Amino acid sequence: MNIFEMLRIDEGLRLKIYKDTEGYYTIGIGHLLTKSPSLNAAKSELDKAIGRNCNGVITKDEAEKLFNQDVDAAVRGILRNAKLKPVYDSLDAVRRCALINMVFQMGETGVAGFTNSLRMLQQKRWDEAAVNLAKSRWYNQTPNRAKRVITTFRTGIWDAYKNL
Repeated sequence: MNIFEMLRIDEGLRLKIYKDTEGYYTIGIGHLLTKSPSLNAAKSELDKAIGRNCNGVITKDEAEKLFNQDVDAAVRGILRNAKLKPVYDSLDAVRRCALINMVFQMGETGVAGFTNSLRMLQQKRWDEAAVNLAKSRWYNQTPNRAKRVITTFRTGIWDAYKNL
């Protein structure tokens, strides 16, 4: 398993504009288009993102391209972030994927706000950190996914995703 396979399990693949768990317009493999309520604003963003007239629909190909960009951006965002970088550098390869997943779902900003958990991960206090992460809107709103990510940080192995 790798970051791409992991995220593709968590996000799924939809070739038609759809709404977030959050009610937001998305397409592909969790690519948020807009937080705005118009399907029209969403369509516009889509076409801007793909460079063609899509009429709300994309190919698999286009979906993976957006996915490649999103993952690349997430990693580079971590690397540029004063709060995120040190944790990332301290982690092993599997846990690194868990942090990446959080950043992709919630943005640099949101994750960098998990101050106390970040601290604990840096310290390698796996069980404590798993308990702390769970005390969040994130976990209450998307419990199955949060629990997979949390197990990944806890164990450092890919079993949470084996099932899936």
